[PDB]
Amino acid sequence: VEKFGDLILKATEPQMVLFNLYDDWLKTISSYTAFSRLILILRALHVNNDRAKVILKPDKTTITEPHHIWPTLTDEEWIKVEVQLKDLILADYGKKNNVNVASLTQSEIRDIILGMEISAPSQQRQQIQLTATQT
Amino acid sequence: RYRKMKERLGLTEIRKQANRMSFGEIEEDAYQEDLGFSLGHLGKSGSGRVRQTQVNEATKARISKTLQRTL
Amino acid sequence: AVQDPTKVEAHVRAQMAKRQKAHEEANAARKLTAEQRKVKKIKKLKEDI
RNA sequence: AGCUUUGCGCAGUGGCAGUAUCGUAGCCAAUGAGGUUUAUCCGAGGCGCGAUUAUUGCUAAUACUUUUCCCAAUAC
Repeated sequence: VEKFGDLILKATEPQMVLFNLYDDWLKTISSYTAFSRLILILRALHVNNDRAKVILKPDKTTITEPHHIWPTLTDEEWIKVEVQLKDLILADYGKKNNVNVASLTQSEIRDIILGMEISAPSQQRQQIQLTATQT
Repeated sequence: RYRKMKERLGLTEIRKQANRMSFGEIEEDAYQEDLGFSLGHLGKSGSGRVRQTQVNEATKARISKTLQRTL
Repeated sequence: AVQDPTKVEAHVRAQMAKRQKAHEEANAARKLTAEQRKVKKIKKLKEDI
């Protein structure tokens, strides 16, 4: 987020500071809905940080006042922007892993959003029609 | 109800840690009255964690409902 | 809630509001009207003649 | 005309415990069940039997190939 970067990159004399990522969300949404929204937004910013920057401004007004960090947006539009953000994360995962986004299961999407997924090397062996042979 | 009963019978970290036993690190035989009684990685300075483990409140012994009404 | 948190929370609160609305309309469909309360009190206080 | 008490229903929001919940065309019981303390005193259920995940219901987790077209003269 460019506020954090503009602060830290041009700061000296190390000092503690306090923020709040639930800008005005707690007035209308719960705590672990705010956390899930934050996780989605942060995963997106980890994915692109520029496409999600455009998604975070669905209009050109997009009043992100200096009083807080996230744009002042309504819950009904929050649902739509969350859908677009989820689509972005899935599209990037599919692009990088050559998978099909429609083929992902529910728990697959949950694991994609939360953390990461385990691979499978060739050294991992599952050693755990009939052709008769005379010997 | 299922969550509470599973948490009560669940294997707590302190009870999980008493299940283990170090390999080749011989413990002193505390508790004369019964040899073979040994805590696991509870305090043996083996491979556990730095801080002491905490008692789970769900394992605290409680009395019955009929016993309470008689009390 | 991991996938669409705001939509899920809105659905949950819609269910909560539906339950509260059902409770309140059940209370309202029985609530005694002011005319009915008055006539009830008057009839209870009248009949000892 | 509000305020408020008791009991009973319908709900809603919570909290607590799964060694207990329910049944009783079985028996006994305020014409007295049970009495360890407070006994010339207290005052209700008790016993036997039965069901059970120690109340009972749901919901979900534990998967892909049927089809249907073909070679030929500007000639004794």
